[PDB]
Amino acid sequence: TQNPMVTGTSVLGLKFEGGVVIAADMLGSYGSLARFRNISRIMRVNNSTMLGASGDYADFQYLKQVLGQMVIDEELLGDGHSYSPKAIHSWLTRAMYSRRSKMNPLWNTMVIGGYADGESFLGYVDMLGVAYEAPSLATGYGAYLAQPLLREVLEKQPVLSQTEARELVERCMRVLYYRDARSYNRFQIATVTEKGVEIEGPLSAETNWDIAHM
Amino acid sequence: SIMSYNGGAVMAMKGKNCVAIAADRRFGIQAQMVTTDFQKIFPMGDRLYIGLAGLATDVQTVAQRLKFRLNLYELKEGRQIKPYTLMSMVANLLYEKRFGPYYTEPVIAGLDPKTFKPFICSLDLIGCPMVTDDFVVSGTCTEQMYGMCESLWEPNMDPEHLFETISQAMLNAVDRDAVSGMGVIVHIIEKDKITTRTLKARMD
Amino acid sequence: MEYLIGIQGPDYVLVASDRVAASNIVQMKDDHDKMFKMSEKILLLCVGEAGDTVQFAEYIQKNVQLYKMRNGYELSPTAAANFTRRNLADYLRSRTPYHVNLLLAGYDEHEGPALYYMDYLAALAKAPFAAHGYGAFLTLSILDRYYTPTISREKAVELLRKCLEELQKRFILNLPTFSVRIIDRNGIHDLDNISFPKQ
Amino acid sequence: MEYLIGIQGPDYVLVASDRVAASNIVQMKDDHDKMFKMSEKILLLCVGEAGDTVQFAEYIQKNVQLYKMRNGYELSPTAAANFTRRNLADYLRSRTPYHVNLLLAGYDEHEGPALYYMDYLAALAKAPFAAHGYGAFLTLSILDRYYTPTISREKAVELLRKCLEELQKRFILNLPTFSVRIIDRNGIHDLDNISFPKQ
Amino acid sequence: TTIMAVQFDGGVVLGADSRTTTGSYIANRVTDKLTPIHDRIFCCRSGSAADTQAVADAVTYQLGFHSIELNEPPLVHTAASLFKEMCYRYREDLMAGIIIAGWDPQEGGQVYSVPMGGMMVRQPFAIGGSGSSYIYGYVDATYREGMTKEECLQFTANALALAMERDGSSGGVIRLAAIAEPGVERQVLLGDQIPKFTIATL
Amino acid sequence: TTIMAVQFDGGVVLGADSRTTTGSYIANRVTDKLTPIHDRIFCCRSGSAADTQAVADAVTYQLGFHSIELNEPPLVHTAASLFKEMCYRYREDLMAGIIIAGWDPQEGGQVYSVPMGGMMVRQPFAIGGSGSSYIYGYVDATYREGMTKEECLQFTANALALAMERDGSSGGVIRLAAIAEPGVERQVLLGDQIPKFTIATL
Amino acid sequence: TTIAGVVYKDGIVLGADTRATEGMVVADKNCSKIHFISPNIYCCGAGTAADTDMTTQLISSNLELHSLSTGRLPRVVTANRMLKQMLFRYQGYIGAALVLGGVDVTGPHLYSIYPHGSTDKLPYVTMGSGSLAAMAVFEDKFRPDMEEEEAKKLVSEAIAAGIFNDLGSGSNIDLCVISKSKLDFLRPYSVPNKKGTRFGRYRCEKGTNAVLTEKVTTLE
Amino acid sequence: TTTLAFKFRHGVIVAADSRATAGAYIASQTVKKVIEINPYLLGTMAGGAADCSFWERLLARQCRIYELRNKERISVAAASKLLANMVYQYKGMGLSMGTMICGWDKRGPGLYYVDSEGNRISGATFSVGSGSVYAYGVMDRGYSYDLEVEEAYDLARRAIYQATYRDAYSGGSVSLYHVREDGWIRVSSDNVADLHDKYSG
Amino acid sequence: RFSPYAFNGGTVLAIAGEDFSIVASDTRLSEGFSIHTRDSPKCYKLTDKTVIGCSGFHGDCLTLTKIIEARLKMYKHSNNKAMTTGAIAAMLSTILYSRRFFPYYVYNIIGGLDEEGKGAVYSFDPVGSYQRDSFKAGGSASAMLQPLLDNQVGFKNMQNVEHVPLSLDRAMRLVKDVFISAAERDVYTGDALKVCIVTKEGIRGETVPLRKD
Amino acid sequence: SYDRAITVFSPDGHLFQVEYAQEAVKKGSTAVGVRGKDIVVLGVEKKSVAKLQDERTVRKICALDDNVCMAFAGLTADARIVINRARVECQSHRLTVEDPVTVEYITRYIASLKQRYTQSNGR
Repeated sequence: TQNPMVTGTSVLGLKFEGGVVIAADMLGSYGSLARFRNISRIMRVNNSTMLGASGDYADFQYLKQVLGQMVIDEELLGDGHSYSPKAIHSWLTRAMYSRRSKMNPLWNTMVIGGYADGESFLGYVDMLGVAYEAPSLATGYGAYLAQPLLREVLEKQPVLSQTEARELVERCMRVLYYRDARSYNRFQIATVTEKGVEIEGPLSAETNWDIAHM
Repeated sequence: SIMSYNGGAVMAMKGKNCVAIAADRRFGIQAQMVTTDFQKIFPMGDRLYIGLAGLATDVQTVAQRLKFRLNLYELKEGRQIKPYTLMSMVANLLYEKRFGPYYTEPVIAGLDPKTFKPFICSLDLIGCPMVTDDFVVSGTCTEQMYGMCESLWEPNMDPEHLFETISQAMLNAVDRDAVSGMGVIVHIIEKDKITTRTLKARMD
Repeated sequence: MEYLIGIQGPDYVLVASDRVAASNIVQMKDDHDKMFKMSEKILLLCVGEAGDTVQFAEYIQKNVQLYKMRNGYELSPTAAANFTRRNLADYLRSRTPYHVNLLLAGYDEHEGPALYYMDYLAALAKAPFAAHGYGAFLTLSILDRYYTPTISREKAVELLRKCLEELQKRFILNLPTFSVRIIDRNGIHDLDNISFPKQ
Repeated sequence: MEYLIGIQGPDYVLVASDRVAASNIVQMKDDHDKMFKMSEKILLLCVGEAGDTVQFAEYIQKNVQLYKMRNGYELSPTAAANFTRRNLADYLRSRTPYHVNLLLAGYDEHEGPALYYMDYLAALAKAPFAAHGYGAFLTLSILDRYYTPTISREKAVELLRKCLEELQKRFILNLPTFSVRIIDRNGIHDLDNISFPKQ
Repeated sequence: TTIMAVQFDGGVVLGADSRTTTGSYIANRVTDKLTPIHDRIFCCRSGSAADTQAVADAVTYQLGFHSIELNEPPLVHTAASLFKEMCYRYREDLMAGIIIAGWDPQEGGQVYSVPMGGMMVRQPFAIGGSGSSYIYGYVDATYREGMTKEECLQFTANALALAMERDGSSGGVIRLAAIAEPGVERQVLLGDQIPKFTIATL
Repeated sequence: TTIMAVQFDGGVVLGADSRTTTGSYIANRVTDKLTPIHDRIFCCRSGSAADTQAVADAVTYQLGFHSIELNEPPLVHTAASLFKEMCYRYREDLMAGIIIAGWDPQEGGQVYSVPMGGMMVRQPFAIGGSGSSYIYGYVDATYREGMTKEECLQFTANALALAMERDGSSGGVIRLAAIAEPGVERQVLLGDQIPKFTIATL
Repeated sequence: TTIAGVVYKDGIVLGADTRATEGMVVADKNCSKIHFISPNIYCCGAGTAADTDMTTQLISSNLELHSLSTGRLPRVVTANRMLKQMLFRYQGYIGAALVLGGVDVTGPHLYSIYPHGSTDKLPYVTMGSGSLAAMAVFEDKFRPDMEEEEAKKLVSEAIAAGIFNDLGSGSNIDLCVISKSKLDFLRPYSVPNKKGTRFGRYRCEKGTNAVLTEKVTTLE
Repeated sequence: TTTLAFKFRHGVIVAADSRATAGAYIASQTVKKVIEINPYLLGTMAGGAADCSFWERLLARQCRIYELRNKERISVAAASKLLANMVYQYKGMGLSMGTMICGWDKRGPGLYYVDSEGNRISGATFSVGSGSVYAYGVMDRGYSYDLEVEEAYDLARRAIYQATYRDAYSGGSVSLYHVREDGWIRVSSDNVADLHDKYSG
Repeated sequence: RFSPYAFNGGTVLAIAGEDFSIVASDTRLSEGFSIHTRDSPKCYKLTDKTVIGCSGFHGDCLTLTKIIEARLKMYKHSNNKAMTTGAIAAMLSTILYSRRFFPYYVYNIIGGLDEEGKGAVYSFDPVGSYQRDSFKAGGSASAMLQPLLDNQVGFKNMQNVEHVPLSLDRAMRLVKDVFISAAERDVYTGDALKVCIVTKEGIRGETVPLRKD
Repeated sequence: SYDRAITVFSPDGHLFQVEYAQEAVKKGSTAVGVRGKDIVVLGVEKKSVAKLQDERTVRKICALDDNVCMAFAGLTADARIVINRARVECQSHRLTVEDPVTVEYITRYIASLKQRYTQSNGR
């Protein structure tokens, strides 16, 4: 896929004490047009893993289909082994790199959030096969607009509670709405904890416009 | 690509009450060496020198036009130019060709007349001045020169330590660059004397 | 491609140039002089783009002769080399640039012999010996190997013959004859052409 | 650029080729054989892209010798020329095209002498004389001017010498020596190299 | 960018979004795209910000000097003609789509479109900018003759809100200006003041 | 081209213009862009005519064979999935934007958009083609939940008429199809039957 | 480069980083990016450094002439108008991106100026390669009518975000506070980065370097 | 890069410089550009270092297999033909290799130039690389078939040294090998600085 | 268009001693003007006597390190012994040349012990041309580090200075100092420095902070 | 696509197809080779002379190359196949190696071809 058609904007991820939180707006943009305004860009992989994608939405739907089938097959085996978030992240890295090496990339940037064995997992996979782990993540323009705020907070406070992490993610979504021309004020927040994956939405940031009188 | 057509490397370094300026001596066209004594460091005063790296034609043209303007300045004003004033004059000369630029990046090393405070600076090809307190480099091996100078430079060096530092920096930096070298010339400017030396260098 | 070579001795400059004028695959001329006499003791050797070479060289020649007429004395070889470089450099960024490569050989009564190399970018260098063309790649190393500063003019001519024989042996182009001149305190002298007549 | 020439007499074919192997500006080899002996009475002269020439010529040589081994008699020069053309034409539109220009000189006991010209596009022509290279532009007119069908082999050698002397005089490339062979009823004979030695 | 102007019996209503982008980055989210050219003459600007700002400054200068010389309030058509001359003369160098709207004693409320290329046309209402494509059908179906000032303000607010919801190059606040003989009334619709249209779900 | 589909409680309404152009030349002014895929499943096609015709034929074939094998009426989602698989697999070779609309016993009336690139989304209503950009604001302002079949037909006719008046690539007649459990009702709006919106003058 | 500016209740705070890179190599560790225009007007610069320096010097000179002629304090609007007309006439070829801040008889004013000649009058602006990080800080934490200390902390935070997230920014934070009664040019205001402490001692001794020729000229 | 080889009465002299560059940056001054293919065959490295090393290692493998199968060492002409046939399959794919295959077989001393462009020529003297024109100049003046062994060593060292003097991409050390009838020997590796002190002084 | 490569920065350095080898790298992963993460070591333990440092396109680095681990396990299965450092270098050369026409954009440095127990460093180019060195730098700051390693380890351009063997502590100091100097000037080198020391006792890991800008 | 195993081991360790091919050889006309100091001589019996047959067409001695020749016993058509393959091999060897084959080289090639036909499917 050299030319992405319908694309999603930044996806945010943040580790906290006891889980991971991921945020993504519900917009499928067709170039500059906001064509699709009620699409979810977050999927539950299994009880321990969730995924959010920026970029081409058809490629994301393809990956959702393939991953869902893999999880179904493993659950069919019924042998007491399930894919960890780390295993999903590794498989995604391999798939993206294989597509890149065939010069037929999947045009996506993916954030993998997970909670397994008392441990949080946050992983980044881009369309070239660049993959890494970090305590906070942001794709696209979020990398320039949300990641500095997340990093500043994590610098003065490495371990966040769930409430603090959610508030921080809300502030970052508000900044992205202010400054990214491909964003929308209707987003979802997915949290993975010991209890599993929970996806909340649609949600809106509270915006301030008083500077318009200045 | 154009700036690398003839190769070349110039470096200036600040001492306690002294300055040092060093240049490679090769004149060549792409891979072929033509001569090994090309002048890149020109005196603009008793204690003021400018080193030019870049196209050899623009090295010579800019040195000659700067000498034109400096001679006129020092005749109109019965004084020697200060290093800051020389830097401003060079920047004006380079910016006059903002869209047709000379392909040289000057380095200025000197002592303040009547004050003898060391001054070093570098300029880009369109005349953006950068004054530092430790060292400036210019030419085709600036990364190597940065490694050497950042590792070796120390504050308040006496002229002999300054000579050793700038010599080792230049020698090891140009040993690692294909189109620079064939000898190094170093000028040490103190308040009472100027010392010129040529270093023993690789000739390959 | 056209060949120029200069070798500076203690009290003379020896210069040589190929005598071929070529268009496409045919040698149009086999006795072509690439040397220009600026003054009694200055030779300008020019190669490069057709038309540019003669225009620039004759412009310089006119100006040097005019200097002599105006002032009653001649330009020194260093002054002439710098005047040439300044004019070439001014033309480089103008609307009529000259694509010429030059050797300036001269003798000064006080400074002795001088040999100058100038590329088409108008960088001026002083060299004990120099060469221009693709054939310079094949002969500069021979000059490096055998040249000494104290070389006599007969040894200089022999060394030049070595360089030209190397051109015969290894250079793809046919360059069978060379014009040879020497400048000293008595002016410019034309030596015998060094030729390699094919059977 | 490499030179090939063939002149067909009443009972012989005379062929000559330059002996230079060049890369960039340097003559790497000065005794390079561009002739390939397919059979007792067939010579293939090949010039063109480096690598392609020897690969194609040796492929043809292998097939002609294999034909002789399989059948007990040799291919005639016309059959060999057509086999060569067919193979070159098949390769032209394939994934491994050969950029080669060929002369095929042969003697047949019944058909007499034969000379064939083949361009890299694999067009086959029969000619009383032919030439390949940039030097063909300088010598085909001399051959047109002086050739007669009844030309004897000594007059043929003299005419070839005229063509090669013209190459020395006018061609920009240095081509000082040529390999010369003659095919007749007694097979292939190597004549003395025609050389023009630089002083 | 979405700009709009509507004529009503005694004046005009102008409206714009406030978004200035550089690519996908919003460089100014509270841009003022309604520019007073004279006491009762405004321009809405779309296209290159440098080009429209320069041309509006030049036309303001020329119109002010002309009005001083004539000792007469400027005609809206005169300002539109000045904009047209500038935009046509430099059509190869400018990216500027202008709406010129205002009030005259001689002509009443007037709306002129000077699109890219430098043509000039008077219209009952004009829309422009990248967002304007999304509301062509809406304004075609909604506009009716004889609307009052309040109806025109509501029409402009609704159209601008719809364009801002669809067009990624538009957004921020809605700036409105009603020009009549008594003067100019400017307002900003922001937040919940902006007309809301529910997203269709299920 | 403008294509549109709207869901109502017991079915769907589909609509299209009838213009097929080659450049600025109208090669077919009465094109039928509403294509039956199955007895109660239609597709609206936009983009390359060869591509959409080929894909619709292939999906008709696959869906018919699948329905025979299962001995069950096809699901609208199944037809949308077949279209999505074909359009995603050959996204580099196809220019096809599809709306798949129809009725199911299990799911009722359904509208799916398969835009270029091969993504698939269910929507309360979908628009597509080159003309659809001009009516985004109109359909956003006009659509309301709980419309009847007649309201949906009028909504589709109005939106298509507005797009056809603005978009040079759209025009001709309006083809409408109401799909419900009883069957398919097709109609053509032509001439004075097409909704009219007065051009604003003065 | 990260440059930023805010309007606070009593004036303007301008801020900049001090790193100047040539390509991907740090050329200048302490670059001054906040430029004097007039005793009440300053300008931070990004883009082509030579263009920024020359444009600010020219406008500063013209405004000095203007203020000598009128005998009055320069206005920020005049500097903005001169800068934008000059930049527009050059059609973006002069690559100066400017944050222009001052306090005049009309109060505090802050403008962003882009190389093609467009300007924006805003209560806070950022510019340069780190501009989006600094802008994120501003949109998270800006409030109107901040106090001077609050504004200084906010601008330093925005510059620090640029410094720690943009590869083209680094070194020190420089501030310039302008009010109707004072001008504080705080350089450096903060030093968040320092060279690491040396664990060793390179061999650098007299006599290490071999010398072919030597020439000593005595100066009078 | 400058590599040279020449045949003479006492065998084959092979010499090379040792500098590898990446643009203007000198990546290495200690590259071994004379490849010891086996105890009886030498090759040279000009063009792509990886290309020459890989394909001459493949040649070494094929030569060893040939010796095992035939109970005879491969001839120099046969080995160079193998290498040329191997690289011809990749013509136009961007391989860059210019090498000299040197040895001593039943036909005496053997010297072949093989390049990635398909050339394969026997010869008495060859020089390959960016500095090969300067080496050609010095070598041709100094060369004769009847050189003594020490004179041949000096000629090779001098030619490589002059090439490194004139060519920006040649430098480092000069490695010198002598192919004799019973195999090759690594003669010397002299730094260009020592050579300069011996030649200029 | 689609470019299958990215420049991810990072610097790797290796120094071979008499009985040790050192492989050190910066831990910053970046793209364009951004920083992906500050904790991304470029050093990978291959065997108890061998470490590899990889810089360049990070996707290629991950893929190649996984391929090398697989090949080491396959060799152990087939030959019933662990791979030596030299065999690993030869195998890596073949692996890198196997993609000669669509290359791994990776600069590899192997630091380890040879069979005699001496330090060995192998440097590779992206297509597998490799050689043994006493010291080597690769990556974004390699042209900054290399001349100082020449001066200090190689004693180049210095006269009347003895060639004392490089001890482990002096080597560690030199590595730390050279990386601090690189962090000064190269925008890609920063955050932290990871140092792996390979001796006959095994592999020891150390971390030294670098400036965060 | 015919992939039957024709040559298989018998319970006593024998390859019966090879033994039957040897029995086919034993029915061929006698061939004698003698290796001398400066000469090699081949001689073949003609089991019958038809008196109407063109001799040149039924020769059992043929040249593989300039320096190599062979006689055979057994099946004539199999011999023709083998001889043609050896001739192609000799030419290819002259190409890839710039020398003619040794007798042992072409013998090794012929023997390996025969062995391949004793251990491959469908022949």
